[PDB]
Amino acid sequence: TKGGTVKAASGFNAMEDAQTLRKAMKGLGTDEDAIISVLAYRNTAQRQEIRTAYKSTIGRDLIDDLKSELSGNFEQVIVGMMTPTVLYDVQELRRAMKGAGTDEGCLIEILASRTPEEIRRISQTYQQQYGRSLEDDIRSDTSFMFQRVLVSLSAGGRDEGNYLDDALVRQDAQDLYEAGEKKWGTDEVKFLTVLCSRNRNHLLHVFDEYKRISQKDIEQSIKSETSGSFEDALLAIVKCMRNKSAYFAEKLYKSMKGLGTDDNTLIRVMVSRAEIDMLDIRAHFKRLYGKSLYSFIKGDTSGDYRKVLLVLCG
Ligand SMILES: [Ca+2]
Repeated sequence: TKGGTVKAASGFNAMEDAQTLRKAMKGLGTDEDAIISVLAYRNTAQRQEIRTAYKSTIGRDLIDDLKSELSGNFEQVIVGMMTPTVLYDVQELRRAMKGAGTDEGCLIEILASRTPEEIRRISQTYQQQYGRSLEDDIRSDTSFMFQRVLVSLSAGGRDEGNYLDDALVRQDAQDLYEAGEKKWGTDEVKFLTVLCSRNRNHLLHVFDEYKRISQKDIEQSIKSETSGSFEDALLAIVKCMRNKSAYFAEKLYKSMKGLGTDDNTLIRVMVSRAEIDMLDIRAHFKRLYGKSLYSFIKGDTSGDYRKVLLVLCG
């Protein structure tokens, strides 16, 4: 509805930007403000043109220079901003799975929120970059019903388009109701099949019908009937089908509220959504939590890290 905070700059000069960035980094010390004033006011495509211009105008490599000059969370945001869109998702997935230990929250967030077309691009880029299957890595790094959900999302077999069959809607809702009657533990395969196979229009109709027949939101039933990462994956699917901007508002809230900060999630959401739907995310955040997103970031971060996140917020 409202769209991104970061837009293409109108008077963009890639050579001038390269000069500005080199001046900011040349010699002892850094003008971090100058780096933000350029990069946070260009879109991801424009940033790639600056990388090309920096090689031809400065005789140096921009990402290499920024990695050398910057540290910590600030470095992570800036390098992430500089990364092509699809590759950034690819790299986040790889980081989530590399070594023993698995960032399951990252896997859920990307695989439930991207469209099947985006997931296909991510899957192909991952394969090209690493010589590894995305699906095979997911299979190794997750288990049981959670694994099945993530493999399905990554394999891109969900029905597409918006064809609406009322009889099938009714059947799917009835099947989910029946799965909730069990005296023994839900029928988890049915949640898997419905939530991973059906098109969005169909699912929105199933959610409505499910509330009509059960008197509960499907989210409430998911929370009562399932647990662990599987529960989290099913909720993320439902939330992203209903309104992805709201889902991301919740993720930002969770990343900052309470004891500790999940900087990896904060950074990834702010970088990956700034150009897409940040104004909508802001609106939902305010409706949900009665505070501005800006003020959360302001109150929970500091330094140049805070400064760049606040520009990405608008
Ligand atoms: Ca320097």
